[PDB]
Amino acid sequence: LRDNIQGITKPAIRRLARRGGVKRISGLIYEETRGVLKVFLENVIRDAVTYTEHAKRKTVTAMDVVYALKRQGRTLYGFG
Amino acid sequence: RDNIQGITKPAIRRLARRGGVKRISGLIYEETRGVLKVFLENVIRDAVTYTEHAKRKTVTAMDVVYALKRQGRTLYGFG
Amino acid sequence: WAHSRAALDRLEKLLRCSRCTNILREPVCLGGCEHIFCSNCVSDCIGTGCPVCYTPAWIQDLKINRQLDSMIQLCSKLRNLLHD
Amino acid sequence: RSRKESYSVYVYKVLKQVHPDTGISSKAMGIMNSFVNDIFERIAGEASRLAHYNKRSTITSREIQTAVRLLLPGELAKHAVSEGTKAVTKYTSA
Amino acid sequence: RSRKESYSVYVYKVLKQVHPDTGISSKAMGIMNSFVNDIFERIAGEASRLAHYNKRSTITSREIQTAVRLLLPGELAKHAVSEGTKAVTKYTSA
Amino acid sequence: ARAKAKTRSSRAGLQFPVGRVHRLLRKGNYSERVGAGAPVYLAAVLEYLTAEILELAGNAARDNKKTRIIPRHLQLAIRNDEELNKLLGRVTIAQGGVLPNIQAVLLPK
Amino acid sequence: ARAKAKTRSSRAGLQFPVGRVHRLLRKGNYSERVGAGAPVYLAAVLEYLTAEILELAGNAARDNKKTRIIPRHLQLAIRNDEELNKLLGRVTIAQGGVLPNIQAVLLPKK
Amino acid sequence: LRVEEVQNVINAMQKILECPICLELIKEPVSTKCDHIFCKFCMLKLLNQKKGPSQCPLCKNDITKRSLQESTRFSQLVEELLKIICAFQLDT
Amino acid sequence: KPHRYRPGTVALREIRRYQKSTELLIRKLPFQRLVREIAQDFKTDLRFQSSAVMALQEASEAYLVGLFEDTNLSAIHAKRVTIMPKDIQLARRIRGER
Amino acid sequence: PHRYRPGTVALREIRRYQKSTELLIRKLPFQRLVREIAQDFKTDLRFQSSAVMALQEASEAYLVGLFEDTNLSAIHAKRVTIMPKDIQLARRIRGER
Amino acid sequence: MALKRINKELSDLARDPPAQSSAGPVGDDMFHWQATIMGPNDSPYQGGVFFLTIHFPTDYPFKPPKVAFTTRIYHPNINSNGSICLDILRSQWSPALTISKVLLSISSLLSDPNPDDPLVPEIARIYKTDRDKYNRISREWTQKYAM
DNA sequence: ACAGGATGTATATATCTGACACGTGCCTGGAGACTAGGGAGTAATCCCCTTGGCGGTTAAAACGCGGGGGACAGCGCGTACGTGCGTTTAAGCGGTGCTAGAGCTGTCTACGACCAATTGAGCGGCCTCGGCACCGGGATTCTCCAG
DNA sequence: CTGGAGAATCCCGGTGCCGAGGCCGCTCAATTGGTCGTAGACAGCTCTAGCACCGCTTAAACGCACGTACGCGCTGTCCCCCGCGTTTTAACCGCCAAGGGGATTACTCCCTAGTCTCCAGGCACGTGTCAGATATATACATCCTGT
Ligand SMILES: [Zn+2]
Ligand SMILES: [Zn+2]
Repeated sequence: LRDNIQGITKPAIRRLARRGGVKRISGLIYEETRGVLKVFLENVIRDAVTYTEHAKRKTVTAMDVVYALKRQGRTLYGFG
Repeated sequence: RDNIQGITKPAIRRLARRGGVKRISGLIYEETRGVLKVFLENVIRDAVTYTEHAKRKTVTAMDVVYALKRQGRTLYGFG
Repeated sequence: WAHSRAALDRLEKLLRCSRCTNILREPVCLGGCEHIFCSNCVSDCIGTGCPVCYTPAWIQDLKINRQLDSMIQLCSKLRNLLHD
Repeated sequence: RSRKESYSVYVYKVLKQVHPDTGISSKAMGIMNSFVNDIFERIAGEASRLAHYNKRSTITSREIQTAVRLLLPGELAKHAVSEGTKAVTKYTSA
Repeated sequence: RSRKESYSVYVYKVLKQVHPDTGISSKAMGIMNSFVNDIFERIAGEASRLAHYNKRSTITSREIQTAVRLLLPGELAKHAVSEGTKAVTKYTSA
Repeated sequence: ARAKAKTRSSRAGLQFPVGRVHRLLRKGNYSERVGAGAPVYLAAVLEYLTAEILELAGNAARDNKKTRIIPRHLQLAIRNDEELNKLLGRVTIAQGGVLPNIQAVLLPK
Repeated sequence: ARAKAKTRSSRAGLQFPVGRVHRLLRKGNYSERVGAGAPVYLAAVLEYLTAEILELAGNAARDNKKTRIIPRHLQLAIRNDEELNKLLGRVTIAQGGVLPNIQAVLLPKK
Repeated sequence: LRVEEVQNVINAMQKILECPICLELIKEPVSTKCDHIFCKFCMLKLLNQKKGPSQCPLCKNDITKRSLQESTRFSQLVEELLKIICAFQLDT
Repeated sequence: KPHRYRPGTVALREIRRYQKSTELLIRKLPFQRLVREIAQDFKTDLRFQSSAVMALQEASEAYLVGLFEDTNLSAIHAKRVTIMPKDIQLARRIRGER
Repeated sequence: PHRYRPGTVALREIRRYQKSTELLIRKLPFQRLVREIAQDFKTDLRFQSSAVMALQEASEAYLVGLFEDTNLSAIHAKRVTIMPKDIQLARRIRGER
Repeated sequence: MALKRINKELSDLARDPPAQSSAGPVGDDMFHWQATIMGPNDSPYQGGVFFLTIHFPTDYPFKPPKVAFTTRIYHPNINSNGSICLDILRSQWSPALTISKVLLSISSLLSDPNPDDPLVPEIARIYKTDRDKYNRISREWTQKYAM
């Protein structure tokens, strides 16, 4: 499983930014947005997998995901 | 009152210099002291509500440390 | 011409597999744990951080032992030239 | 067949008591349960620190109201203290 | 005349073991003690939670190691877990 | 033959469970003992908070000509009432979205 | 007449008090029971942390030609070590000061 | 017989095990995850001439100081192979 | 004669369109593929729940929309309406992610 | 007579203050400030010297952090002069408003 | 530490001399070295040998040495003073660099001048706009400067 | 670019001094030995849900082309703030004095943990219908180009 | 600055559905009734430390001139980003199939709480001496205006 970081399409990034309400977007934004979104992923799943493996199970629950979000000060509602 | 003016203009200037600031406009001093006082009643309101819950009439440094701890501003050097 | 055999013997003693105890198969040391076993020794043991040390594999990328592979192949040539 | 706990019945009762003719979604019910939980651990953890700081070993109404005053900002704290004190007084009256 | 506990003697032994010719100021020693207390509180809180969520009741080495792994950044965690594990192993060996 | 079982929630005139909160506190590893009035006070505080949240959500939902409260209404209510916005400024709501606002500079003139 | 009492810290080759850590764990309202190896592991982790901090502070003080550690050396060490900085980026030190750094545009053209 | 290329291969080993940054025989290995080899103290002069994150010496960037580990796989072999080479010089 | 709006009016209308609803904006299959590729660097052959990947999503677009909200104000403070890569790095340094 | 052009005394005093550790706020006016900020919650409080020093240290650390962030904003805005727009921008980005 | 590092650098090159180029000390001072470099094959400098001096820093190899041509060379990145603008000599300096290797980098720069970072802007115009007569200018200089 | 004058600025020696490192006495918290009890680790089993694949739809994505708005470099102007000097003022230190409130010990009783017996409240499961999501069509409105 | 054209947007009505809402066990987690050991409230003594005040110093604060360098407004540009038609691709939905791993219960036993006894390692309190603060005299690096 390789080469899907470009799977975050340009229109998807534009739509995300426009949900935040930006008018005009430069062409040099997409790569570092990929990078920061990346960094957020290895910041969350790194803790999530540790949570799972501590319980000695190989399936990652939504409970552990929201657990990792909570421990980073960005708690999530809607999953328990 | 008038104790908010106690933080004199050179004090703000030297705080900015420690912050790495090159120059200060004339419209900065009345805003820095407002931010300062807002922070002060943000912290003191927790310190005093710790002290009154402790049945104490004085404000201890430990209560202040606890008040900073809850606001993500933990302090080292006071226990 | 006589100490050569002792030298070679010490060589495999310091390089051979401790699990297999024969010719290595792309062995890789995960790090601080002293594992000289082949990669196939741990190819199915991946998990629990280590076969023995139980230290989690922080080096997710394969830290290839290029120098150690060089050393083992030079050991092979010294073996070949020694045993004419 | 395990038995699972939630606050759904109580949240639904409060919703029907406030707005008698308003529905609720399952996702909204889960969000409400998560919110009431998060508030519960916040208050309980703060009360634990208040109890431990004063070298106390019992969590009473005083520590809980102190924690409520710490966390609830301004107006909600003023309302919450009043409603909680009313409930405690009525409970003691029975 | 109340007796209060601190970590100053142990911090001093560690200093005289790492740099045998260095001293500590009183303010610096207090800062070090406060730092050690903060780290102890973080680790203990994380380990207690990890025990709680999995319906566990005992604070063992595994979940405190896990708490260290989540809290300590990068190879700080890698060195700390290894040094804790060797200490526990040698404690158990005797 | 002892007496009719009366819930402590009915004793305090509340809908939130009191014994359940007491059990959670006593198994929550906060102290080895818990005062009697602490769960009663906490249940009232939780009831008031959820009542405020629900009434704001219902007002927002009836504004949107719907009878069921969805996470969009909850997000709108929380981010519209500044007090709850300050209370819950570090939590994101699933399918909550964002509130429609545009900076005045972006608007054409 | 039973045996010579050996400290658990000396059993594991540590200077931090294992017994004190165990007492704090059992009286810290964390769980109703605590394992035996938990305080031993915790003491070793804390010892590693304080040893790294102390050696960095000593390096800084010797670079400042002092034999006593003041909070300035601790501040400089933890803020110069990149990972210790993020671990302790949210803490404030009394009498610690800030780090010497000047923005590129602010210094003269030269 | 075949002695000359024996010493050529000996030079090959000693080149592969020489301090790439320092040209000093590494008495005991000190390796990073980049698997580079130091003869000690090269890293400390690296961290003295600058006050920031370290840069990988031979490779591009794989070190931030104290990320090395006490690799002892060649520590025993250094003096060993030295003994064989000196004895073999004496032997022949 | 083909009809074309001036650049910006459709931008504002699609600001309004996406600031009123809550549909997921990132495509689910590539998102979960990327998430699985991120996870495979830690443990092999891990299994994920649909709820877990959905929660990771919900976190993902929330963080991105917050970052874009910050950088938009950063750009307008820069006396311009087009966001640039320097703006988001300034926003991420001010908040304290670097 | 000698006259330093504007820009060098500022740099030298930045250098002087960035290695200093003493508190930049005078003790007495700050104590008078905190004693009147705290009097609106409860009457006639008492304060310890350690407590007032902790308040002074914490507030000065918060102010120097805010100033370095707003200076970052000032360079980003292609300026070198601090203006309250940068203060407000930093306050809002850090989530304090 | 700097002095010993110099000793092994000259020692191995003594047993393994470079094919065309050469270098060595000009006295007891190990910090000052002179080198003779010949023009790269099939290049405008072919046939000429350029002379340059090396100034080891006090903390070598931790800092790049000061090296400039004593023989004038026509180059978009080299001035009449012999000063050389080379990337490895300024920013990506690394103790792992050795005199033998860096000299080959010079040869490559002789075969591949970098007009993008010129030291003499006019010569950079010569190289990019018409490489052909730039060779003609470079080659005639070698006869009068490098020979 | 260079140079001398001037303003800071790093360095060394001498001298005071109080904070620290050590030493001593003492006690309570840690250690050793013993006991009992339940937390959970392992084994066996069941099945919900993850994974994988296949096939048809089409909506979103990639690509491109024209074209216009704005990011940017430049310039000029004007007010505003760094730099300096003369004139205060109150911080700072010290020294003294007073006493309120923190901190400790000793009682004593309400009160919460704990256990046993009981019962009803909320949850799992299992229906059931209308709020709504959708499709379709008609009325409303805002931007844009031309006038 | 004032009007039509178009395009998106808004508003209204008919339709099917599945998720919100409601009802029936029932089981366990809530209740009620005693009992006991104890932690917190309460009283009393105290003395450390916080508050208040008076006098001498002077560093720092404050006020005013100045002139210069930076904030800021106006101008030109070109190029980079946006609106839109077109082709493609893989998302997306639906269905099906195998099974691995998550989710239970049994049962044991081995680890850990609790308790009593003993003592020494760590804490309270003197205690002198050397690292460090400060003064003063330098050498020395760097700005700044003139050339
Ligand atoms: Zn093997
Ligand atoms: Zn070396």
